[PDB]
Amino acid sequence: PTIYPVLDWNDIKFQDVIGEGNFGQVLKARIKKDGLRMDAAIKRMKEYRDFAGELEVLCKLGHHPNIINLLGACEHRGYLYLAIEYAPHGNLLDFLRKSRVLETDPAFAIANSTASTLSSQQLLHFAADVARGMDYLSQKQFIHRDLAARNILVGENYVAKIADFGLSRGQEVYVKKLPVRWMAIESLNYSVYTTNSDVWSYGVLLWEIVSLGGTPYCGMTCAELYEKLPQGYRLEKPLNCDDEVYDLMRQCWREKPYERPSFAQILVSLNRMLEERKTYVNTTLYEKFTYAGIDCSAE
Repeated sequence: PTIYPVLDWNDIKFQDVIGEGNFGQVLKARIKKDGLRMDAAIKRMKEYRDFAGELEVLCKLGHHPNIINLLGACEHRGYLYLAIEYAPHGNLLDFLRKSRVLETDPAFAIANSTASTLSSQQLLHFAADVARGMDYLSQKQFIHRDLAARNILVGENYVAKIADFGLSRGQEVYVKKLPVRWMAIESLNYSVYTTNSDVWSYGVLLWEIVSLGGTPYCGMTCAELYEKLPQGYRLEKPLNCDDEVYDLMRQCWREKPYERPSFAQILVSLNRMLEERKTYVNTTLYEKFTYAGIDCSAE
């Protein structure tokens, strides 16, 4: 199990400690690649198996613009220093919340009649980016298990990249025991995960993008969700969301796993909306605009 290229320890310069989705805490650094010094992040992995397992999965990732790519690795004093892409703009949840200009800078907001520094086109492109990345991953048998805005990074040129550390690979995976608010009914009931359940999570993630980082089911407790979701209860349509975007969300939450669209179909739907001049996710103030709640007591 070897991840290339092989990086030389003395070419690595550590600059800070940061978080990067499911990679957890990583070292912001500068490495040498193809003769050039570049930004990167480094995930330190203790080799002392549980290690060999997550390394075999990481080697099956391959490359894709919408995932966090592996840049190389360096073995040093018993630990594997895995270099990965650095995301200059942090995670998507934080990015979405920092765009609520009506709260961060109301003057600019009023002056520009806007509720966000992000346009409807940009928000849908984020959704498209994740769907494109998940199509790539699921096609290769990957099962994410924790798909949500917090696990999506906004990288170079604002391209959304899926955090891909510790993923599963296969037809289905059972994980005993939690991101209850993103979990599909079958996961809540039997702790099983499939690409079909990843699609349910994607629906909630799309809901996060549309609501500009709002907390899913803000107000309801985890206990309430286990009870109501199986009865047919579903997240409500954000007030700035077009009917077509919400219906896409609803398709992702159908009770029958096999009836949910595939990530490829989701991307087709997203691209059709992006091609038209019509606004699908409103960010214009007009005469009234409401920011979705953020219950930090659930985070």
